[PDB]
Amino acid sequence: SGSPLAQQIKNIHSFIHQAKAAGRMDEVRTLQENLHQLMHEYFQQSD
Amino acid sequence: GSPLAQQIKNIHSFIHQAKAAGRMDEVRTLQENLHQLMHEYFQQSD
Ligand SMILES: [Zn+2]
Ligand SMILES: [Zn+2]
Repeated sequence: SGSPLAQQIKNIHSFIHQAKAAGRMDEVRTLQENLHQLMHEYFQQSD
Repeated sequence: GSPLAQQIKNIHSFIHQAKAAGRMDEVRTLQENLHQLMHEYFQQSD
């Protein structure tokens, strides 16, 4: 089954590029933190 | 479990190993590689 967390990562990564494309660099830097946090949890071990 | 996903997972593991060993320059380099590879992997491409 698809991870909703993986989709959340894809979405925030896309959002970061979209925000950058509008010059919203302060929002970008906060979203980068969120992206890194979501990846940190996604790449933890289940077992 | 795909090869490019596993690669990112493993870099992430190595980041935490390097942090636990206080290797700041190693961490910085690994983070750079992780972010580059993340970009390519998680972008939804044509
Ligand atoms: Zn982490
Ligand atoms: Zn990117």
